[PDB]
Amino acid sequence: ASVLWFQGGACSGNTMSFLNADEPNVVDLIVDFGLDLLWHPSLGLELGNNAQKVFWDCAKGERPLDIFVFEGTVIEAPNGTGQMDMFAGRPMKDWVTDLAGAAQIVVAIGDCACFGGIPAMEPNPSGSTGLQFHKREKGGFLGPDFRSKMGLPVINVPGCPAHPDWITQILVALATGRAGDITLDDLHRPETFFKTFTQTGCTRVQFFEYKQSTLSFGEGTRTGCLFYEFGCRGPMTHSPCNRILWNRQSSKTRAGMPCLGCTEPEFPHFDLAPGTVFKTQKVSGMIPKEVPEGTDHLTYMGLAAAARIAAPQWSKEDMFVV
Amino acid sequence: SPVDGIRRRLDDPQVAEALNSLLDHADLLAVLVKGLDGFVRRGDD
Amino acid sequence: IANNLTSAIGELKALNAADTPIPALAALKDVDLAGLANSLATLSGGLVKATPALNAVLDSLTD
Ligand code: F3S
Ligand code: F3S
Ligand code: F3S
Repeated sequence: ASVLWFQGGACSGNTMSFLNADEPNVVDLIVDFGLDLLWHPSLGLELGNNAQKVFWDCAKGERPLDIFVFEGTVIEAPNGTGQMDMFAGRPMKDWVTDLAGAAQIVVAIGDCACFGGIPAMEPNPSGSTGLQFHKREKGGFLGPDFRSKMGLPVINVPGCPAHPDWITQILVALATGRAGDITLDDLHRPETFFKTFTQTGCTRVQFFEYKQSTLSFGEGTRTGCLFYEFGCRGPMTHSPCNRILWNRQSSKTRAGMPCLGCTEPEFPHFDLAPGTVFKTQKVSGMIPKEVPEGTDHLTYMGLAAAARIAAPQWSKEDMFVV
Repeated sequence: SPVDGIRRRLDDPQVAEALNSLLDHADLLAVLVKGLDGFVRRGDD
Repeated sequence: IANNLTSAIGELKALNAADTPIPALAALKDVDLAGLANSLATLSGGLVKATPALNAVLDSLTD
């Protein structure tokens, strides 16, 4: 299975995260799983005209392209020319058009590629967009109706960056005959990773249940949930970040950092407008503006009051102790 | 005039003070109505 | 207000001097309760008057 991994408006964080892959690690994925990595800007040996030969052979159908991985945004500026992202003699968006049209499967890795991500933040100088989404709005660069040659839409492996498993396990599934096991949600994300929430497996959910808030960073995060004071988007964000830990170690929320909802197409949420960074926007100083997914403010607040009343003593004390 | 008669209450100090206080905690009204809308659209659930 | 309700419930959490263990009841239907109540009513005016004689019997059993 040939893989061509291109980077548009990328920071290469998805590649670096991918390189952190374990079980399989990246080398075993590239070699031992029958995935022929034709080229990758961070890893491909070919430069210049040899690299362009590889790209053109993929684009024109001279050689098969099974998986086109795209990382980074599709940069369309200036004026829709895409010349703020010139790659191998073309605007990167033209490469995207050709290769997405050539690939059996197109995988957008990372929010930039999936939805536009950080570069698509206003004022979006690069005219960045995702492959098939611009933020939540379906269509992105390739259009809502784009399908790869295997009939799939762009497989969106979101995250900023995506966790290595979010792509590697998909690649293994494709390589092991389990492509049919891959189900995609409405954002084209693999449901095997994105039916759960970041909160799922968060070490602070018991504090969340009892509405015990982390009050401060550092040692303050030895207790409490980050939802109330730090804008944790865990309960509104689909991800397996607390199921499949980052770097096989931790997750933002475990570590005391609020989930920024990076697997969600709106990321960065509120465009990091003043007062929204590591803060919970609240109505009347006590009602969160955004409640967990599938809850309403009325029920959520009633249950929150009940939980605060029922909260056991340990939920009010440090638990992630030295 | 009826509409100018309410426009007069708009420049009435005590009426203005109360309306400006309603515009102060407008967020809370918005959130309670949003909470009610949420509860209604989850009334089947 | 939630902390006030927590401290209030936490006070009611301290409780003393109340025993409620494994209460059970059945087979009163098999008992002729209606007949026994009729018997008791026929006997109640006798039992109340006989209370000094019943005490004098019990006193001789307390030795
Ligand atoms: S990791 Fe980098 S490539 Fe985009 S998805 Fe995040 S800015
Ligand atoms: S339970 Fe965890 S995912 Fe965030 S909302 Fe609380 S720190
Ligand atoms: S910011 Fe992203 S990496 Fe996971 S903890 Fe939140 S979905």
